[PDB]
Amino acid sequence: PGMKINTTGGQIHGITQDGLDIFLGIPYAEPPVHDNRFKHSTLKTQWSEPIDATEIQPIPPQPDNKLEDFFSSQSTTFTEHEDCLYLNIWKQHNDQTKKPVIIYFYGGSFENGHGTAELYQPAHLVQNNDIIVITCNYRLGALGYLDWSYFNKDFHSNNGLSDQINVIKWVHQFIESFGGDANNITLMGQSAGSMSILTLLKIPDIEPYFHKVVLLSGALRLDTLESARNKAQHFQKMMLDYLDTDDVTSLSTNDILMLMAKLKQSRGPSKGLDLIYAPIKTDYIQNNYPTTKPIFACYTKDEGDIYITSEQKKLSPQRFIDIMELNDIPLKYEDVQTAKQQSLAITHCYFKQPMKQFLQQLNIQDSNAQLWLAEFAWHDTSSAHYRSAYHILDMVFWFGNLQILAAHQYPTTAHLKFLSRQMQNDLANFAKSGKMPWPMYHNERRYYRTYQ
Repeated sequence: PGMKINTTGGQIHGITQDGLDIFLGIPYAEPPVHDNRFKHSTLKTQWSEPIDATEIQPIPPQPDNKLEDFFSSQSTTFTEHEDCLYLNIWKQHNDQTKKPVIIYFYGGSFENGHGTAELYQPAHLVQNNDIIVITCNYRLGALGYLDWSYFNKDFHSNNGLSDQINVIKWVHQFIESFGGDANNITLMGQSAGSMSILTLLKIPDIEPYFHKVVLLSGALRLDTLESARNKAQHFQKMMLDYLDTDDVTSLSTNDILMLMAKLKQSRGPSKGLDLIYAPIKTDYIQNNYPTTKPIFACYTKDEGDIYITSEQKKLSPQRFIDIMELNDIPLKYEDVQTAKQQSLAITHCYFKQPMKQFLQQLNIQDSNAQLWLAEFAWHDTSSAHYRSAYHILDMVFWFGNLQILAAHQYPTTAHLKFLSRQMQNDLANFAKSGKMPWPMYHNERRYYRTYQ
């Protein structure tokens, strides 16, 4: 049952099951604890004992993900410790080499998410396509994206973003030992995972380590250094007010989680649209994107509907406007009264139009750019829980985790199995060939695939 992989760093022990080699909880970087707490992570390239890759390892400390239960099909509890920099690898058990590699970055407002969530476990996808799929944890929350240098000149902002760099460098260094093609790395991301890839594209150090990107339902809204400073300022106020210290190093993990919860409570509700924690624009992030990599972008047809699920659960009109303003979306009071108005405004201003503009500018910048757009539009209005094509829902299909719908009174049907299986194939074939089976997106026709 055990499966041994030899690297230049040492051995790695996963499991062989049901035609797959599965490796869980590979530490890719030093644990960001003790003297490494609050700093950019250090890549792990050497271990003096074999790495036991048979168990899920801890996930970044985080508030309760209200949406995790919805996007899973059974009761689970994951351990959360600051020692959480782990990645997981799914691959077919055979002797083929130079396999296309997909690294997945989850979303979750840079607050929750983890590489071992049911929604991101790609077993069904690797079962039907001989690719290598990797998920990971990156630091989240204050611990990931507070500007800690506000408190200490040896501490860093953008820590979670440094963690994502180290996932790519580790794959670059070792994935060939698993049959992967280190010359053919696809980064795939959803929401904040998509925003993270948009950011890695503009970091020249890391940019040449990957070769294709898949962007689901996300655009780039980097925080500014001055905004991060003010949020660090208010974090220090929560520190003083509730705990009576200014020593961040004395803070316990639970202390930071409580302080973040106060900070969000004082900024007001946002349904995750207020990016309290986010990558910050710095000197090593450049202004413009490269165009050498094939890009597949996708949004869902009714993004907003999972942000604004009912007239009773909408945001207050003036709060909503404030949110969208911190996201450079100007809107008026009369146009955001109703649930339906806010859902649509999220769908159009927060996702559709920014992504369209990202693709159009890349075309203008480069005549040979390889871009595809898709709209995920599956839904069933007669259902209880899948009434429109909202944010995140397409990931159920991309990874073939249809069991999630069946746990929420939508049984699997022939159409669902076919549509998901096609999407899996489109995704895996994109990783292989850099092309989609429909016309490229160009600025005159704006062709897109509508999945349903």
